[PDB]
Amino acid sequence: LDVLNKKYSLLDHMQAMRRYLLLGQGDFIRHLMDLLKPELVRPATTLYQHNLTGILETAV
Amino acid sequence: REIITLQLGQCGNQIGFEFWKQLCAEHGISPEGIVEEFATDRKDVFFYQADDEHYIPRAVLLDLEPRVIHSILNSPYAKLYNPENIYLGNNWASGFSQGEKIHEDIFDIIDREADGSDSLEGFVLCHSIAGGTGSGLGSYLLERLNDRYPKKLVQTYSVFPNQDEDVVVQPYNSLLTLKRLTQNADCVVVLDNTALNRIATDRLHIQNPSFSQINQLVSTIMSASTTTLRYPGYMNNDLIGLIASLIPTPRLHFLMTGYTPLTTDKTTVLDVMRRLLQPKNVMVSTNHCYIAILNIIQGEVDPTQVHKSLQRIRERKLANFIPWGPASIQVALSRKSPYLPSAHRVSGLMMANHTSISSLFERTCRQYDKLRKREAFLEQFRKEDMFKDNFDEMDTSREIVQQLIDEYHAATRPDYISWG
Amino acid sequence: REIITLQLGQCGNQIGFEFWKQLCAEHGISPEGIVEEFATDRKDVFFYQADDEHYIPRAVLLDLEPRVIHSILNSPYAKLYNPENIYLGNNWASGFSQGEKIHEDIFDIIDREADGSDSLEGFVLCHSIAGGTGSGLGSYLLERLNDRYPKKLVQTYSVFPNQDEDVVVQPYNSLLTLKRLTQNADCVVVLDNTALNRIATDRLHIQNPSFSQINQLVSTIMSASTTTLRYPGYMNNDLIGLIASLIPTPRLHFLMTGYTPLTTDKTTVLDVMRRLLQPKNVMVSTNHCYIAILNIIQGEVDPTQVHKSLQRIRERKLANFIPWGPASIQVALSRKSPYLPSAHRVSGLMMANHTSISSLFERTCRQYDKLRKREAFLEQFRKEDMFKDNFDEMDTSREIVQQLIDEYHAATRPDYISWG
Ligand SMILES: Nc1nc2c(ncn2[C@@H]2O[C@H](COP(=O)(O)OP(=O)(O)O)[C@@H](O)[C@H]2O)c(=O)[nH]1
Ligand SMILES: Nc1nc2c(ncn2[C@@H]2O[C@H](COP(=O)(O)OP(=O)(O)O)[C@@H](O)[C@H]2O)c(=O)[nH]1
Repeated sequence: LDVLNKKYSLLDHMQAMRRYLLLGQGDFIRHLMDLLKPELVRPATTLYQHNLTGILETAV
Repeated sequence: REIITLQLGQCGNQIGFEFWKQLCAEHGISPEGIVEEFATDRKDVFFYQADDEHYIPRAVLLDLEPRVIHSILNSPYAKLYNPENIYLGNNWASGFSQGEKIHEDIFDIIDREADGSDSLEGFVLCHSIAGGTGSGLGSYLLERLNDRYPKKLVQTYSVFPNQDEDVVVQPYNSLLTLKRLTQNADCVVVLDNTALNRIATDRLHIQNPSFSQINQLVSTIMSASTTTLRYPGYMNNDLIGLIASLIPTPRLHFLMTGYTPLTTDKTTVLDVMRRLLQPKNVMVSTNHCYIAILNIIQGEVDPTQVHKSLQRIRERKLANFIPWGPASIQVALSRKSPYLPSAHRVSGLMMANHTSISSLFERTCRQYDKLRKREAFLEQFRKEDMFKDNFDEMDTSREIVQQLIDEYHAATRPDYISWG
Repeated sequence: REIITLQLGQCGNQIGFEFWKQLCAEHGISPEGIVEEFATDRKDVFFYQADDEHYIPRAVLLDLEPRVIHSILNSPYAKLYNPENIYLGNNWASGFSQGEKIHEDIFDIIDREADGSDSLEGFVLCHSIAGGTGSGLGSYLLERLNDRYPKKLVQTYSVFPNQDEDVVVQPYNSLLTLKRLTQNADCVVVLDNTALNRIATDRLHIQNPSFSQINQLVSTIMSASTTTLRYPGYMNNDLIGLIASLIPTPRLHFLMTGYTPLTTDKTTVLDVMRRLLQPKNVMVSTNHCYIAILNIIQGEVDPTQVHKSLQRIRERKLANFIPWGPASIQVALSRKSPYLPSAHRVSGLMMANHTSISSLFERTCRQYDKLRKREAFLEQFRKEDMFKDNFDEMDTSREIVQQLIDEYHAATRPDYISWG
């Protein structure tokens, strides 16, 4: 347990697996939803992944 | 988006000066705006970020016939607020006319900040009602902002003035301000000089220096009303998201205040809630009922039991709310800040839409109606007569505010389902 | 390959004098052209390699009615530039006629150097528009060079003159220069006296001695525009390889300038790019849009972030363009030189094709159109009338520049696929 919690920070991840994935971050999740509105409102059968990976970076 | 606060008038400039100072110590900022060495908060909305961590508030300070704007300048915090944007009567008409000639340079100062920010979500005015220069100039600037930013929303920390009733034209000035406020303001938060003066007499022996001490009381409410935005979480992140619940129909938009530790200088959530609903904690002075209530708590609240707490308040039937449709009590929770003494860790404020505030509006309308018949103070000052020869904006204001007085009591009824 | 700079006219001779001096200190060269004890660069393109390391610039200095050509001679750098090639009105017609009688000896001086070089790549003119002697002589020499070197290209560091509008014939002189410049110059880099004067007022308090100080500003841009060529690396090694991207239509060949640290006296690439797109960093004074943008950075720049950096600016969109081209902003990188100060360890420049520059061309065309109707300054000097009795080259110039004004706005439109 010690090594797991300083060489791989097993705990700091659990704190950031809820903060970011489960929407607990709160602010990051509202500025992504604002910048992702024009792209998403378009049918995504025509969506490319290079523009999603690019816009999450702006949000973070 | 970042919030730009248009603090205006001597009284309004006094409560903006303090509100920014209150967030100076509360946040990691010194009197020169430098990041504090001793220092987890969302400072982006309220504080602009300079290259060398000079977090400068986006304050717009408007001075008219300035005296206390000069005292604001001779302060240790003069460097903290340096957007370098300050630009040079006791009548509502006298203030409105002065604002119209300088409207474009004050409006360019609004533009500069709007361009500088990544984005702009709302204009929060430290407005003074019947504020001599503060009213009239504030009503006019309220009208210009909505037209230029039709999508954007305007809030008003109106310090509605009640001093037991010196201004002999005070009712006339206030009457005009509300008409503009009732239709050209998205939200308004009401405060009362007498209600706070009564609180000052209650918590402390301070009576004669009521204005200086009460500034701290208005500030604690003001810092507190924004703490859920200034610090982050899963709900109520942005201003509008919060504004919607407090104002349920565009006409019905004035908000009452309350702080559980009025004597601010452990306590369970069940306790801090009950204390707030009591009226000694309230800072505002036929059946009557709230339209919707909200509460925010910042302290060592045990977050797990803020549900068990609500169930108890619901069964004691301590609150009545509205018969037309559904409304409910809403629990919200925040982090008190570190660094500053967290003594009385658990401190709670409430913002609520209450039909009682209609009574305060009717009292100035009562003074005005009595004053209108006498015509004791028509001013007839050439500015007043030349600006308003018909004197019919006062009557236009009287019907609008009467519609508002009527609309409130209609909310109390069972049929706001039909027209109000 | 090696480039020969035809610096001409008093104003043009002033900025060539400084540009060569700027590359004297920047490169390993002393005021006598000898290498120095203290001082990996492709010195060859810009400097002839003599036998005893006297690296003499291939400068062609043309003096007409000389005054500032005598001051250039009494300098410590007189020995540095010794190709021994200097040969002896304020009207465009007055300059063009004087050039025609001496055309063959000035043209033999061009030949001599051309014989000296292995392969001649381009003729870079330190041209002055409406430069009295500098314009007219410069237009004529512009016409001769293309005919003699049809394969070779000509660039122009045009210092387009804007001083808030003394020359009363300034618009007429400028009008004629552009017609020659639009059909007889493969590339042109535009600069503005007012734009730089505004920058001088911004960065410094200098106002009255605008010409002496602004010389340094024009120089920093000029040295910088060539730094990718002068130093080694696989970065746009040749001039022509770089020229193609910036100019995408035969007609639109005018290039705007900018410098991220106008106050050059760490910074990440993400920062130096955003700063540049802002309009204070720009040095030039219906929808409008760039046609294609390019940037070069010389300092301590990390390589991995550039892709992250390329993508960040795209999301911000600080640069708005919708051209008939599919052109993209392009990232380029170079080495800052040793010996000279490394202040602003990272420092950048941008060269871009922008339709806004059309507006500057139309303003002189506006002054001229107003002036043409009045015929206030037809000169009617016998030189002016005898050289131009019809006065129809001005009208030929007016239609050619109007075609250019039209072509630019056509570029803004969605169909420059069709004829301008
Ligand atoms: N809450 C609060 N209100 C104030 C203070 N000072 C003045 N006021 C209010 O300001 C109103 C009059 O504004 P005034 O001071 O005349 O503005 P002026 O015309 O610039 O002097 C009154 O209704 C007062 O209640 C203060 O320190 N605190
Ligand atoms: N950028 C810059 N432009 C200059 C300078 N000196 C003169 N000019 C420009 O040169 C033009 C006039 O050329 P002029 O000096 O009259 O040439 P002359 O006929 O040989 O005297 C004007 O448009 C000026 O803007 C200088 O030091 N710097």
